This record gives sequence, structure tokens and C-alpha cells, in this order.
Amino acid sequence: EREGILFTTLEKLVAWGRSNSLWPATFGLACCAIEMMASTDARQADVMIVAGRLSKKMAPVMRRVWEQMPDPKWVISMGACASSGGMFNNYAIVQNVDSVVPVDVYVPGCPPRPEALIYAVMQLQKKVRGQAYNERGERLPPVAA
Amino acid sequence: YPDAPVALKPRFHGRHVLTRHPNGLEKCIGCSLCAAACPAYAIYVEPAENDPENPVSAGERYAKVYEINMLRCIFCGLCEEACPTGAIVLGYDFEMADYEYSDLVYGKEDMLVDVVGTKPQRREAKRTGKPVKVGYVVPYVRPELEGFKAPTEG
Amino acid sequence: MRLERVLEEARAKGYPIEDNGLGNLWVVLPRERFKEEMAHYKAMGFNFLADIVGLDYLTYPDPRPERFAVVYELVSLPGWKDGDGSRFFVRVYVPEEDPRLPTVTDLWGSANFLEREVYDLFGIVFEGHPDLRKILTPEDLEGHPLRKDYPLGETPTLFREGRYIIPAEFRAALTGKDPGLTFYKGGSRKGYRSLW
Amino acid sequence: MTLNVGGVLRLMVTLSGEEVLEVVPHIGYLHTGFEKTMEHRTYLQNITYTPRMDYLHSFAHDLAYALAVEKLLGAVVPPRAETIRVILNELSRLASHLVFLGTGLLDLGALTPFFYAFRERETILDLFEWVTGQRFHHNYIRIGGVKEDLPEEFVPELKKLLEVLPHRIDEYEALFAESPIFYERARGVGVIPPEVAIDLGLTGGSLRASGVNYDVRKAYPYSGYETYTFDVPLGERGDVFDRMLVRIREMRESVKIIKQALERLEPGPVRDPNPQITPPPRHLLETSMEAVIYHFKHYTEGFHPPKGEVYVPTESARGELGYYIVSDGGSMPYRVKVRAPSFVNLQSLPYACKGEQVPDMVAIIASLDPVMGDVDR
Amino acid sequence: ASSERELYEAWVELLSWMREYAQAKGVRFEKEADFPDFIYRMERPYDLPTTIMTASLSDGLGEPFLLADVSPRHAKLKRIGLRLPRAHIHLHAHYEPGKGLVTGKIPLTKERFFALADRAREALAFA
Amino acid sequence: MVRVKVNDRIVEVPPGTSVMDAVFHAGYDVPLFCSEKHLSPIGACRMCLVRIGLPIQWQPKLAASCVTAVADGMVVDTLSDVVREAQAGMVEFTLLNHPLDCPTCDKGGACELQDRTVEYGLYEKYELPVYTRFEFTRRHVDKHHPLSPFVILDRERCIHCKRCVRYFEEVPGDEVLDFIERGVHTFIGTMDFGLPSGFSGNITDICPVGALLDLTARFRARNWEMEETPTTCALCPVGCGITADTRSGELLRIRAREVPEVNEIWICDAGRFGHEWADQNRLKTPLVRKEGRLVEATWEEAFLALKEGLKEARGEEVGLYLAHDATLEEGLLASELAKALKTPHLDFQGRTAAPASLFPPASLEDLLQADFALVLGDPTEEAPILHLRLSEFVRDLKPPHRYNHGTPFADLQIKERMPRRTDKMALFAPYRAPLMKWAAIHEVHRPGEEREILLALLGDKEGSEMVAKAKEAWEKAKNPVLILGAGVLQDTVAAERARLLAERKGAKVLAMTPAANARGLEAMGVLPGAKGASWDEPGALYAYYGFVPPEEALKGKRFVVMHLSHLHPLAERYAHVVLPAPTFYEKRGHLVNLEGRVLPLSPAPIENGEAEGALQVLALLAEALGVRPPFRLHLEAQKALKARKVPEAMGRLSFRLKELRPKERKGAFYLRPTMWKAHQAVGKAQEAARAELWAHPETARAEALPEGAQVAVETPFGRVEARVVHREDVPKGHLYLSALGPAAGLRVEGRVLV
Ligand code: SF4
Ligand code: SF4
Ligand code: SF4
Ligand code: SF4
Ligand code: SF4
Ligand code: SF4
Ligand code: FES
Repeated sequence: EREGILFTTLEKLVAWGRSNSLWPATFGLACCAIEMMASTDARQADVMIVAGRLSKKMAPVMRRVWEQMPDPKWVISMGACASSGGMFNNYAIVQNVDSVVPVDVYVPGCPPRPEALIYAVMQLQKKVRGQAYNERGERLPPVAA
Repeated sequence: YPDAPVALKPRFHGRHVLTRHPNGLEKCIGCSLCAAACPAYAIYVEPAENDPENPVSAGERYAKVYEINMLRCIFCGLCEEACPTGAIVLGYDFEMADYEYSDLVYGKEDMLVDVVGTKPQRREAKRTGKPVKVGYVVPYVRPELEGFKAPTEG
Repeated sequence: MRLERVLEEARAKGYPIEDNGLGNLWVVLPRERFKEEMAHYKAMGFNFLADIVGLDYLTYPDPRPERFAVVYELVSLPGWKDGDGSRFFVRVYVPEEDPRLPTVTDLWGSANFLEREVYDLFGIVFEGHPDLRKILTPEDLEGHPLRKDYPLGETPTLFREGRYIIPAEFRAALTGKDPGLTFYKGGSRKGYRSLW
Repeated sequence: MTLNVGGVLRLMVTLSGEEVLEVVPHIGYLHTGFEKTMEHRTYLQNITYTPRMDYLHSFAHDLAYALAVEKLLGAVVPPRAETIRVILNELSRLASHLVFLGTGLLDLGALTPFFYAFRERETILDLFEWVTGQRFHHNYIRIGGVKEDLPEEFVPELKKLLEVLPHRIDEYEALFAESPIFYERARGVGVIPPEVAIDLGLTGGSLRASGVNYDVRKAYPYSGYETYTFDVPLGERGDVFDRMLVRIREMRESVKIIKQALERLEPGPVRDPNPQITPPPRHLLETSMEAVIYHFKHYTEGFHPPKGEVYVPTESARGELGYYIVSDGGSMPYRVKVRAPSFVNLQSLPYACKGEQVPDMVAIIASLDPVMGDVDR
Repeated sequence: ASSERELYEAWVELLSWMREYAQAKGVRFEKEADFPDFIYRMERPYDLPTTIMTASLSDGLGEPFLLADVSPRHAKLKRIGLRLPRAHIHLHAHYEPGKGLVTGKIPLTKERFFALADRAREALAFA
Repeated sequence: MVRVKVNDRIVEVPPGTSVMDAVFHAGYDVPLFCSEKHLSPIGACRMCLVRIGLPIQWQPKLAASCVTAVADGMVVDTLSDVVREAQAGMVEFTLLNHPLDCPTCDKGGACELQDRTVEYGLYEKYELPVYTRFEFTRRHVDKHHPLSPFVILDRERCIHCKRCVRYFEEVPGDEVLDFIERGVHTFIGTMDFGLPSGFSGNITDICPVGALLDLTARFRARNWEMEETPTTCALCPVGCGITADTRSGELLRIRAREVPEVNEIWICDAGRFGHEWADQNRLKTPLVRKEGRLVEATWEEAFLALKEGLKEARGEEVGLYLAHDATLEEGLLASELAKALKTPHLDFQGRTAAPASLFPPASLEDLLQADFALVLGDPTEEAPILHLRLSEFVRDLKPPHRYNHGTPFADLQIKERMPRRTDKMALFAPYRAPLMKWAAIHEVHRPGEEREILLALLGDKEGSEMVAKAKEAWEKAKNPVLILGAGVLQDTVAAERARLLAERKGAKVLAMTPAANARGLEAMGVLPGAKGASWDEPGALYAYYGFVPPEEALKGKRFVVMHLSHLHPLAERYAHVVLPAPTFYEKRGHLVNLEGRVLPLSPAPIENGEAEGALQVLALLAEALGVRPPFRLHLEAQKALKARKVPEAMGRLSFRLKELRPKERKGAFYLRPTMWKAHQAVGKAQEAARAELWAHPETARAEALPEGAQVAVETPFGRVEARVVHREDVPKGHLYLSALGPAAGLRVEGRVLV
């Protein structure tokens, strides 16, 4: 069954389906928090967007926030501090939020322009449609679980 | 407004670009000065000795490997500032989100002036056979981006 | 002018007076006399307590009395009754083996959050604080970050093909106690200052 | 009955009934640790690390720091740089405030007035992009003066916005002054006794909102504020109603600093031409061996300030701010203690909202205008 | 004057003879150094004909027996120079109007250049 | 001592002191280009100028502080506007004709000229500052030109100090570099093209700018980008402090680490340019034999496969063979593993018939202080740095005083072009040895004949004239020192007479052992037992190897485990379980010097792959043999050594040992001890670490051997191709083979295949 035109052509329908019923749930931290409240102002939830330096004290928290979510779910990482440790390489900051949660898309910027974070979700958008590959040529799995 | 292109100022800090002279030589002389001033340790440089017959730059030194981690990068323009040659100059691109951490480390060939599009843009525009459409417009190009043809209708 | 009455007093009483040509001045009190002497300072008209800055001197090129020291910033708000605007710093060196130093909690209420940060980040204990609890550093973190011999905790940054960078092995910038990349350092790179 | 309510701040509000027994705050959630990681960077490199704490009125951190250093090695800020630094500083003040004001226009239901506050700010930020190429964290201030000169388009555009603000700020004062609901919302709540604010160090320009005349640009003048026409707003009894208003008044006095400084703007240099402190002119890097040596040396291992300790206090949109820099004669700073206005400001929040209601306790914090970046850093 | 441009024009040609004699008598021609006023010229304009400021004719060991150079665009008293390294003999070619490239009063033709390079090659070249 | 007052600070300081040292000694500073630790000072750059007061009676002109002595009650001003104006001017005269390469130049942030310019130049006169005054055509000359395959020369950057040419004349003594023309026209050049001496890499660390640079490492990274790993060089017994520079796992460049007690600030060329091979081709996983061939196996699959080949083994049939550069810890465990597991045969790659522990170790210090120097062997090749302590010893130089800043910057004691004393030493070697020049009493013998020369010196026979003048010299010698290396230490006869001569006269010895950690492994009891099976004698039946032995010792054995780092052809054909091992560059622990000093090894961030140190591999092969080992890791191993009571870093460990196992000599061939080691013939060291065959021009051409032909040759130690050389100093009818391993100073059979 799982690999049969029928099944597959459902799960491609379902994906295209919640490819548009994506419900961003922003998770503001520092400076990045405010630069997203400029894209929210311009237009139960899946797709947490991590926006700012994730402290080590703050980490176990964002952990639970993420766990206690529905299941078809995705994470976006906003700017340098979420993506890598940022310019902040030290005892107090997590060096890639992917240490704690599966990052689906990464968006460079410090902070990233509002209009770039739009592009960021058009990416994760076209990714849950399962229409996205990396630079090696491989097709990428819609959800990181 | 992913329908109407966003106007950014000509000074904006976008995807780094490496430039060439008219001669066509690359401006870069792999001195690794840009990397040395980077507060975020996001530039890696491996130098190389020019080939007298087939030159890359002007001196006796050009940049074999030139790599910037776009995740580490903060976008100061400190690198553009430390450069002695006018080689590394931040440009305009910003639409450069992606999925796999190590795909976002741009290379010399992602940044040369001739290049048009960010890594993800060109890649998608690869498996699609459709030209790259940038999402920006600028009143004009800085003098420092001499060559970098981009959407400047203003 | 409330400040001259501090200085005229420390001069007679054997307190060292520190002065840089830039606009700040200190007065270094011994361990014992610190407690009470400071209470006397508020009574003298010293309204507001600006900051309290902890200092670790372990990797300092020139030698100092003891390893740790705390600095306070006492002021008299110019926006009140008879405020001068007399401000100044008071310093107390504190032994490496005895991180003990009384609280100013009785006197100034600012010293609340400010003393706990100096305790969290430097290992310095304050006799009689309402509750000496960590402030900024995660609960389970062991030790005291802001003091010299505790690792910045860096990670190598990564690039394409086994190409990494270790910041601690990359920094071109010298660090006071460092002789540098040639044999020695002297001249303007031993410390430099213009002559306005 | 102890409830655990927790911007990115967490509060252990102990409360039986409906009053408020004691609020015990817990911070450390945006603790990036700037003060340690800065003992490990150039003086030039730290100019990227200052804007990231108060990311709202960020330029004040830039300036506060540049100030303590310039003093330290003795640099002369060119007239044109001094001028551009106050225009720029205050243009950033309005950005922070506009936000505090904006967050208020929503607790208050006023919606078209807010959709405007956002548009103002966006027009301030585009100006920043015009000269610095960024919305924030502009690497523009320098130890000598400023990174580069400002573009041709900047004056004409600053004129547009400096033209519609004058009465614009008044309009906001109006909606809050003629306080329909606001009165019954903020007037009584959040008691700040003049003489207790001066005990807990609530420098926050919501200090003068409770009858204290202390603004550092006046008491300890710095970047040539010493020579500007300057009104320091005050508030009667330290409630939240006055705190909200004080900040709106501060907006005019900013706008006036701007106009005033904008006049005395004549062409010239923009940073101290001292070779020891400032990298050589760009064009002669193709001619002077000395230039090259200087340039090369400058950008690798920085310059070396003398062994000594310094502190200059400055005024932000949140109170006293200033860096305590211990120099050891190196390429990097030996200690960098930042006076967080927002950190001391919060010790005055347990008292602020004690015995009061509860849903009020939102506005009772918003009025203290805290930015976590500042408190935690 | 505009001589500066015609002198640089003449720098190209001397270089031309160098590359010729080089391939011809099968001896290493080595570009010794580029103009830093090109390498470090940034957005700034550059109209010079070449980017090579110091040339040489070296032997098998690579030790040169002939060295050539012209002065940068920003330096004073521009001359083009010829030096026989190790034999203490320096030349200074200027540029006169109508006359052409001169070492004072004697014209510096291809022929005369070839003569010097030969003398040098036979005498100086170690291998 | 004498009282000097620098600026506002007064200091004690011995009479001979350079004002430059007295200045730095008070904690001050001054521009300093042409002077160098351990070189003759001359005021040539004119940078170190001070003002001198001497009664206050300021002298009228400014003094070169580096060549001015200090007088009692003297004042030295280094801050006056008169001083500083002069300095900034002298910095300007330097940068005047300089090229403008800083970004492109490999002399990066480690360039004295750069640092001194930003320190003392561009003088503040009391708006727009003037950076450059000189506006003419700078000096244009020869650029980027290699002097040797190890050294590349930029003449345009040279600042005419004398650091290099001075050094060649003074320290190793090989005048292969000098200036040429004069005026503004002068330059550095050579006529001895190769760059002859084996100490030519040192000019690399001295040259104050990037004229003379290390080509082995051209264009790799900027100096700050390199992570620097201080350790010891284990390529021989001297154990010079070094610095290993690395970026991203690969080995970039070797430099010298000052360590005045032993080598001062000098490295030998093999010590510094033979790193090509340690980062280039290497075995990264454990190998095991399956179908007549080896294949990839985890450490898991290889710990079992190792339990197999040894389950069928009695504990007395076990061999424990380490390499010459094994750590002091790796030798202690192996001693204990072989003690509990009662075996007679456990040995190390370089072990000498006569133990170096026989003799009382002498400190390099002692050598400078000694009166007579009796030498049998070639220091140049056996223990290269000894060449350089003898250059100092010959000149009568003695251990400098130690200031606050350590070794003096301007030792007035070193005069330039000093006379060399030929009455102070005597050399005895199978050839015209290098330092035989600085020795009156010199005589060229033939291989393994020292046995007889030594008998003569005792006083029981009749040696040649030289050997008589030499006996008489050691006779009148007041406190002489004995140095001896190959044949003496490899031949029980000589070595026994050796230790006797030096016993009668209370004098210490320098054993130039062919094994690097020789004196220390011996100190750990890593010497074979009664049985006999030595590192070259195929004896045991199941054995561990820390190297590649003679093909003769492998062939036969039932189980073999080679713990190599690279893959030899002799292992991929006779080996059962091969294990990746780390080089000494990436090891950790201690060694012991040819002078008995214990030196530390620190681990470079090089590409180890899945490699584990012999300390681990040994513990792992002790399990598969029964007893659980007493050593796991370095921290804990440290307690065991500290138990036997071996002194901390830098301390000397006294340990004598009377016992010697002789072996006969099939004298046809001689393994001429060489500096370059055989596994360094990679890349650039490719041509310099090739092998050689030396014979007298008659016998040479008698056995059909042209002066420059590529001959194949076979020994008990393997088949090696080799260039053939005519030498009138080689004893007739013998052939000298380049012993490019730790099997130097040996006599063996073999012949020339055609
Ligand atoms: S990435 Fe930059 S803008 Fe975003 S939280 Fe980090 S410092 Fe702030
Ligand atoms: S913009 Fe700044 S953070 Fe980015 S590569 Fe350049 S120097 Fe580094
Ligand atoms: S971009 Fe500029 S600074 Fe960076 S290596 Fe190239 S020339 Fe040097
Ligand atoms: S030798 Fe020193 S001054 Fe000369 S180009 Fe090289 S780094 Fe610059
Ligand atoms: S090549 Fe270097 S060490 Fe030799 S004289 Fe020139 S500057 Fe001095
Ligand atoms: S003399 Fe020996 S220890 Fe010293 S550098 Fe040479 S090989 Fe290494
Ligand atoms: S003259 Fe060169 S250092 Fe004394």
C-alpha cells in the first residue's frame, strides 16, 4: 500500500493541503522578535519560528513548547543566533537551535529583513509539498521527524 | 508583498559579492584580511600562487578557497571595510533561506560578480528551467559594486 | 562640593586616592573600615547608588593587593533637594581565599540586584543579603563565568571540507599580558594616548 | 496561592485574594553574556556588540561605549561627527519611544493611531538604512567619529519626517492627555514615591516621571548636548499615566535637538585623522608603505589604549547607561561592565505593583519600559 | 606632460623586446612585480596599458642578468631603468619628444637593447 | 654588579651588559632590528639609539644601546623628544625603499618591521598627518626567488640588517650568503647555490622581515591563523624544543622554540623541513588479514582478531618491540607487560649493543665549560645541534647571564668574525667529518676501528701521530668531555674501553645514540633479557612491533602485530594485524635527552584518523594475553613514572647501568649515520633525504660504479636505490651507505644488484 499510486497521490494531496494551512507560531527572543512583528503586521498551530538568541536557561522551555504541539509540524530558525550560535560564541548561548529541536528551514540575517522571512516560509512551504532538494540533488523529507 | 519588489537603499547590506577589474582579473589577492576582521569568525581563506601564464589576480597571490558561513555572518561590512582591494563588497540579495546547515556556506563561485541569484534561488531555477527573479529594486548600484548588474530601474 | 568633604577626609585618614586624567576618581577602603565608613557616606548626602562592578585581576600584567575587588558608584542626584552632582567610585580589594564582603542592603536598595550579579558572575559572597541567589546564569551552571579562569566556552566555526576555525588559535588581537607574535612588544603598542 | 506568570521575563507573583502580595521576578532568559565575550574582541569589533543589548534605542550603547574609549586613548571627535552623532542618537530615541508608545496604543484600543506609530518608525528605520545600510545594529559609530559620511538623499528625507512629526507628537499627547479610559486605567496605579525611586536607582526617565529632575545629558553633559536647547519633561506623582506621558514629551525635545543640530551641519572631516587611532585614508593604500603597514596592522591586531579604568555616564530612553572599561594595554578590553538601565529599573517593580490589582500589572510593567536585551545581556 | 603616457607606451614596447629576446634566445622571462597602484586601486580608475612594473630576464638558476622597471603613476621624476645585477651597471631611460626613448643623448632602440641583453647573457648567466 | 638608572627605574646588572639589555631589564623598550639573541651585536640598523648621561652630563651624540657597554652610575633616557624624533626618523629611512606587499607578503603579523613601525614611527610633532615623505621611485629588484628547495628570497624586502650573513659565519660556520654591490644598491645573494649547510632553515626565523622565508610552507595561512603546538623534536637524541603550526588537521610549518638549556633558538634542517610525510600519506584505520590480503576492520573486529592469533601462545614466546621515539610512558608499560608476562625478548628500534646508560650524562652547559673535546663520530649527522654548541665552545663563549627578559638581546661577549680555536678539540671519524675543520688533532679511520683507537687512548698500544697528540691532549686536559655515537656505542669492545678512559679521568659523556628516546627507554628497562632476541634478531614467535623491522626478523614468526603510522610494503605482506599509530608530533608524554634531561611532548591537532597511541594498543594486547595492564591513559600513567622517581620537566635523571650484549660485524658495508631520516624523503625533502653510496674512486670504479648513477643496493635492512659518490676519504674497498634510519653505525653484508 504505502508505495502505491493511490496512497502516494493522497499524501501528495494532504501535503499540498497543509502546505497552505500552515499556522506560524512565532517564538520571539531578542532583536529578531521585533523585526518579525513587522511581517505579522503587514498581512492550535504548526510551524514554530524561533527568532533570536536562544539562551541555555531559555532552552528547556522552548523544548516543552515544541513537544506539546500537534504532529505534522515544522521549525523555522530566524537569523544568526538561532541558526548558528551567531556572533555569540560562549558559555551562555546554544550554538544552533537544532541542538534541541529539528530545524526545517534556516534563514540568514541579523536580523533578517521582514521580506526575507516571507521567502523563508515560501521555502518551508514548498518543502511540506515535498518539492525541495538540497545542493547535492537529494529530495528533502517534508517534516523533520 | 511577494508580488511587488521591495526597494532597498543603495547602501543596504546583502549577500557579499567578490568583484573583478575591467581586465577581468579578480580583485581578490587572498590576503585573508577580511576574515581577520570578522567579529564572528565566519570567513575561511586558503591562498594560492598565481600562474604567470594563466593569472587569477594581479599580485603573486590569489584566493584558492574563499568561504563564508552565511549562518555565522552578522552582516557588518567590516570585511568590506578591511579589504585593501575592493574585493569583498556586500551586495543586495536577502532571499537566501535554505534547509541544510552546510548548504548555506557560500563559496567563491556563489559570490563572483557575474553570479545572479542566491544559492537557493539559482538551484531551484535549475530544476525548473525558469530564469531567476530577484525580489528587490534599487535606485542605482553603489560605485563599489561596479559590474554587479541588478534591477535598478528605480 | 559634597565630594571635597570625602576627599579632605580620606587624605587625613590614610585612604589611597586614585585619579585618571579623564574624569573619574576612586578611593580605596580597607576591608574592615568599609562597612561602617560607607554608611557614613550616605548620611553625608549620598542619595543614589549607580552601579556595583566586580573585578577579577588574575591576568592583569601589573600586580594588585589581592585578586578580586569590587567598585561602587555613589552619587547625589542634582535633581533633588541639595544635590551637588558629586559622584565617585569606592573600591575594595577582596582576598582570593575569602570572597566575603558585607552588603550595603541596609543603606541602598539598588544594591539588591546589583550584588547578586557580582555574586553570580564572580564568586563573591555578601554577608546578610536578603537572598544570595544566582541571577543571570542558568540554575545548574557550576562556577562563576565572569572571572578570568573560567572558559569563554567557544566552539569552532565550520566550513566546507574539514575546514574549521578555532577562535582561541585565530585571534590576531593581543591581550595585555601577551608578548605578541614577534619577540616582544614596546612603544605605542604597549599602550598609547594622544595629547589633545 | 502562588501563580507563575512568565515578555521573556518570568514572574513568581505570590497572591492570595485579588491584591498582590509579592512579585518575585526571574530573569536570565536572554542572558547572552556580552560582558565576557567582549573581553575577547577588538575595540573596533565591540562596536558590533553594543547595539545588540538595547536593540531599540541601540545607538546609545554605541555612543556610551565609543565615549569611554575615545576618552581613554584621547581622540578628538570632528565637529561634523559630533553633530551627526546627536542627530543619529536622538533619531534612535524616537524609535524606542515610538515602540513603547505603540505598545500603549493597543492596551488602550486606539488602532489607527498605532498603525501610524508603526509607519513613523519604519520611516525612521529607512533613514538608518540610507546612511548605515541596516535597519539596526548599524556599524556606523567609530572610535574616531563615524564609519563614513552621510549620503546626499539623507538630508532631504530627514526633512520630510522632521516636518510631519512636530504636530504628530502633540496628537499622541492629546489622545493620552484627554484620557477617556486611560485616566481610569493608569492614574492611580503604580505608585513611585519620589524618594524610593532614588533608593532603587530607577534612573529610567520614568524617574523624572515621578518628580526628579535628573537627566544625565543635563547633569553630566557629554557629546555637546552641553550646548543644545533642552527641555527635561517631568511628571507630578509617579504613576503610570505620567510615565506614559513623560515619554511622549521627550519626543518633542528629541525632535528639537534634531532640528537644532541639523542647522550646524557644515561639510568637513568625520573622524579623527590620528594614524595611531584611525586607519589611513583609503586612496593612498596604493602609495604609502606607512599607510599599508598602518592599515594592515590596524585591522588585524587593533590599537592599544593605555592601562587604566574609565566610566562615562550617558542618557538613554531607559535611564543611566555607560560602560566601565578596564584597559590592560592590549588589542582587546580587559573588562567591560555595562550599566544596564533596564536591570536596575526592575528592582522597582516589586514595589511598583504591590497590593495593586492584577490585570493592571501588565501596564504596570510596560510603564517601566524594559527591554530584556538590556536587563539580561 | 602627456609624455608620461608616451613613456608608459614605451614601457610596453621595452617589455615587448624582453619577451621576444626571451623566447628567441630561450632564456626565462620573469614578471617580477605588478604596480601596487593597480592591485590596491579600488573603485579608482586605471588607464595604464599593463599591470607589470618590474620585469627581468633570468637564467636557468633563475638569477637575473637583466632587470627592468618603470616608476609608478604617482611617483615623481619618472624614469625607466635597466640594471645588470652583479656587474654594477645602471641605466636611466627618459623620453624626449620627437627623438624618442633616450639614455640621455643616445636613442634606446630594439637593436641597442638586444646588444646589452646579449652582452649580459653571455657574461652573467650562471647556468 | 653595576648601578644603572634607565628612565625613572634603577637596576642591578653585571659589568659586561649591553645598555640594550639593561634597558629591557628595567622593563623598557626600544626599536631593535639588526641585533639578535646569540649573534654578534653591531650597530648597523641604528634603531636602538638612546641618550646617555654619565657623571648628569649628557653625551653630545646618541648611542647605539646594543653595542654600548654599561658604566657604573649611568643614566639612560629612552623617552625624550630627541630620542623619539630620531626613532620615527630611523623607521622612515627603513620603509623608504621597501616594496608595499604587506597583504600579499607571507611575513604577515609576525614581522618585526611592521610592529616596530606602528610602535615608534609616525612621530607626533607639537592637522592632516603626513604618512609618507619620500615620493620617488622605490628600489626595484629580483623578487620571489628560491635559494634552495626550502628557502625563498625576496631581495626587495630585505632591510640590510646582518642577521643572516652574520649567523652563517658565526653559528654553523658556512659562509653561503653575503651582500653584493654597495650603496643603496647592495643585496643578499649566494654563489653556493644549494644553500649547503644543514642549518640553513634558522635564517628563516631570524630575518626581521620576509626576505628569507620557509618555502616548505609558502602561502598556507597568515601567521595568526596558525594554531601553535609547542613540543619536542624526536627525530634524534638532542630533543630540541619546537613549535608545530597547524590549520585544519594538516601540518603547515615547523619552527624553533627557545629552550636555552638544550638547543638555544636553533633547529636542524631535518628537524624543520621533514614534515612533508607526517601529514601526507597515512594509514587511518586498523587493518587485518582476510584472504591473503588486508582489509578495513573496526577496533572491535581487530581486538577479536588479535585475541585469535594469540590464544595459542605461551607468555614466554611474546615479543615487545617499540620504535626509537617511543614515549617514557610507552616504555614503562611495555616493561611491566613483559615483566608480568615473563618474557626474555623485549627491545626498541634503535637499541645499541653498548647501553648509553653506561656513561654519566653531560649537560650541554658542561660542554661550553669543558676544556678539551674528544669526539669520535660526526656530531653534524648524529646529534646535529651539537655542531652548534661546539661552534660556541670553539669560540670560547660561555653561558650568558640571565636578565629579567631571559637570554640577552645584545651579548657583548660575542664578537663578529671571532677567531676559532683549533687546539680545543679532536675528531675521529670514518671520513672527513665537517667539524674536523675546527680540530687540529683529526684522523680519518675506517669503519668499526674505534675499538683500536680507543685502546690507544687508554695507553696500551700505539696509534698514529694524531692519536698520540690526542692522548697527550686529553692527558693535560683539566675537565674534558667525551662525545661518541655509532661504532663506539654499537661495538662492545670500543664502548667498554670508552667508558674506562672517561672513568679514570672524572669526565662526563655525550652518547649520540641512534635511538631518540634511547637514554630513557633504557631507563625503563626496555632492554632484551638473557634469551637474546633483539630488535633485529628474529627470535620470538608472537610479537608486537612499533615499527618496520629487518625483513629477516618477520619471515617465520607465527603472529605479527605491527603498530605503524604509515603502511609499509613489508607489512602488507608479512603482517597479520596492522594498527594505525600516531607520530611523535601528535603524541603526548615525556622523553629523555642525550644529556639525561626529561623533555615534554605535546599533541598537535593533526589528522590522526582512528589512531591510538601505543600506550593504548599495548594495554589492549595485554588483555589478549591474560594479565590486565597497569596503564590505561596518560593522567594515570604519570603516577607510575613519578613512582620510579623520574624528575619533572627539564630536570635530569641519573641512572647508570653495567651490562653489555655484543654482536659480530660482517664488515662489507657501513651504515653511515646521516641527519636526514629515511621516511622524510617526501615532496621537497624528497631529494635531500635520498640515500647515498660512498667509495674511494679506485674501488668505486673497480666495482663498476660511475660518479653519478642510480644504483640499487641490498642490506639486511632492505633494498634501497642510491646515488653513488666518489670520495678520496672513504677507506679503500668498503662502501658507505646512507643509514637513513636508527640502524646507523652498523656493519653489514649486502651487494649491488644489476
Ligand atoms: S541574529 Fe542578530 S538580530 Fe537576531 S537575535 Fe541575534 S543579534 Fe539579534
Ligand atoms: S559582514 Fe561581518 S560577520 Fe559577515 S563575514 Fe563580513 S566581517 Fe564577518
Ligand atoms: S576579499 Fe579583500 S581582504 Fe579578503 S582576502 Fe580578498 S583582497 Fe584580502
Ligand atoms: S616584510 Fe613586513 S613590512 Fe615588508 S611587505 Fe612583508 S609584512 Fe610588510
Ligand atoms: S635577508 Fe633578512 S636577515 Fe638577511 S640582511 Fe636582509 S633583512 Fe637581515
Ligand atoms: S638536531 Fe635532532 S632534535 Fe634537533 S631539530 Fe634536528 S632532528 Fe630534531
Ligand atoms: S643598531 Fe640595530 S639594534 Fe642596535
